[PDB]
Amino acid sequence: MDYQEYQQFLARINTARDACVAKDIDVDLLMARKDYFGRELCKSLNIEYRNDVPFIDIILDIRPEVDPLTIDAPHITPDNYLYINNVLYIIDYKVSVSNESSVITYDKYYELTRDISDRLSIPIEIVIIRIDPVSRDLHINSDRFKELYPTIVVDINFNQFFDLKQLLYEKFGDDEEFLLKVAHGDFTLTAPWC
Repeated sequence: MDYQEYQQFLARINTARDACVAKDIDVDLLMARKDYFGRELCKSLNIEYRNDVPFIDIILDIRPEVDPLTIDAPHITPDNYLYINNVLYIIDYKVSVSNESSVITYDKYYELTRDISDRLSIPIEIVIIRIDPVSRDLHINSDRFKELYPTIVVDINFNQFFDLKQLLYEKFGDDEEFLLKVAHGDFTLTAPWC
């Protein structure tokens, strides 16, 4: 965390009169909780910090001798990557308390990446790192990634984030439109006109 980000978030919550701004604060807080997790985990993973790096850039980095025009561009935007022993991990970061999104993202990545994996004839994998905000547990599905990194410890906390989220939710607790917005994703749709 940081003092300046705390100050600007507090000011944004106080400024909020509508529900669109409240939903924007909610989603930007949640992405901040994701960026902080990714930053700290990378700090502790001995790896470079990436953030939604394009897949074509990953292919260019691992093997720059290939033509970057014959390569198809998949819709995937991998969060981080890692190449070792002609083995490629598509690193992701999730702060979800359930595997409900984790498995969805893993299956989407598999579907979108197996074709390119087989056209280059090189072993690539997908790694999902799920952390519970309430308890800092690390969940990894990739067996080989677990073998690669069996000893990782994290020293983070989610007290500032929890407090700010609750302060926003108690400021807008009585609002119906805000609750209807936060019940779903970032594409906000107001109550029906009929």
